[PDB]
Amino acid sequence: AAYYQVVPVTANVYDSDGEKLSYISQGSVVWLDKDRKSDDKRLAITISGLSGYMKTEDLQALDASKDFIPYYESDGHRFYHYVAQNASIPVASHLSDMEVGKKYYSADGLHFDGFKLENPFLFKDLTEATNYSAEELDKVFSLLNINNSLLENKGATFKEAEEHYHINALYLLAHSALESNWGRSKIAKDKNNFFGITAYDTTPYLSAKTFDDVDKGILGATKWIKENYIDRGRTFLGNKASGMNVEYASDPYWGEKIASVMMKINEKLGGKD
Ligand SMILES: CC(=O)N[C@@H]1[C@@H](O)[C@H](O[C@@H]2O[C@H](CO)[C@@H](O[C@@H]3O[C@H](CO)[C@@H](O[C@@H]4O[C@H](CO)[C@@H](O)[C@H](O)[C@H]4NC(C)=O)[C@H](O)[C@H]3NC(C)=O)[C@H](O)[C@H]2NC(C)=O)[C@@H](CO)O[C@H]1O
Ligand SMILES: [Ca+2]
Repeated sequence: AAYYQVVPVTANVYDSDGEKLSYISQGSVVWLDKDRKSDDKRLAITISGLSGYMKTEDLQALDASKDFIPYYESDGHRFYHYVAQNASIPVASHLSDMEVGKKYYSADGLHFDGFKLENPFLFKDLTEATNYSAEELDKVFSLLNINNSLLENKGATFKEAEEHYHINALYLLAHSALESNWGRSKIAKDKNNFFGITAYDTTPYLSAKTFDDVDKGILGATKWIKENYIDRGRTFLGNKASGMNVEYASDPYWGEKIASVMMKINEKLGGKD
């Protein structure tokens, strides 16, 4: 088979030494890499920029003519990644090399057979500040029809977090938008937790971390991302080969999803970044 799907809740990706490189989510589709040796026990695969090996035990072969395989498609304005059969995200502007409504396939979302994608927000250094002011960030809620968000009118807190921790506020808004449904998930509302941060406050089971109010949620999560990711050499969103996506999320397209929200916000606010 050319394509395999991840069966367990997560599965590891290994190098040729058997060292763990990363982990990917249930349902993720990986490509067989025909330039490297596979055997009965491990397949040479590629996913989201990462070339490595996976245990056959963790995979199911697909038939691309009846099973969903992720693909990319242009509507003539933007290029969309179908990350699931019923869900697409805009990743880039249309290029004249793209045929409208043709499905295109890629192991990294940058290299295609007839064109090359720039995904600049996917690789942007997150320690550089956004050119958007607090008042401009606050406008995004009306421009994208985001109702009932706990992050409404918190642009000033995102820009404070950026000033103090040296982390891009557009990234902070986009990450909280993707991770918490714009501060509307149950964990956002219960716990002012907009970035998916977990903690054992000694409390036996792993749970979402509690923050005392919306502002302390934004500032506290920024501190946690600075200390756990930025300060440890994860300084861009990236994919399964490099950046925050290697460790932050099993979803191979978490970084692409956040970059897509940054692209949409930047377009709505006049393209200053
Ligand atoms: C098509 C589209 O745009 N879909 C959107 C959804 O993606 C989105 O729902 C959110 O989806 C993300 C994944 O993209 C999901 O992220 C989970 O976040 C947790 C952290 O809270 C990660 O936990 C990691 O677990 C591993 C162990 O497996 C740990 O080692 C690691 O330390 C953990 N990370 C941290 C920081 O603690 C999960 O791996 C990760 N899950 C996946 C599958 O990647 C969010 O939880 C989703 N949020 C929801 C559902 O509210 C949705 C909502 O905005 O919008 C869709 O549009
Ligand atoms: Ca190694």
